[PDB]
Amino acid sequence: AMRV
Amino acid sequence: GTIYPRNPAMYSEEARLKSFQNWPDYAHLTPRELASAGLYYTGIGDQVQCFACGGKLKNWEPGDRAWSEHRRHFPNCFFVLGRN
Ligand SMILES: [Zn+2]
Repeated sequence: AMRV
Repeated sequence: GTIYPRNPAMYSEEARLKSFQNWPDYAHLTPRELASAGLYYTGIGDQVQCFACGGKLKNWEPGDRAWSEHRRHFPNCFFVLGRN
């Protein structure tokens, strides 16, 4: 997942 | 005391669970796993937020685990540092  | 959750409302695992009512069908991680890792749904795409640190995560990947994505992006979270 990644940071927004 | 000395720490404070970014979202006191989502302090309850049950309340975090219910936020996933409209979790989209392409999102492979379960509301159970996400809520258990301190995460609730923001209502936008597959974007979730930690009640404790306020960190936000999206674009989940096959094989991602909520805890390990939580920990690796926000290692100094009190919820992360308080689990076992
Ligand atoms: Zn956190």
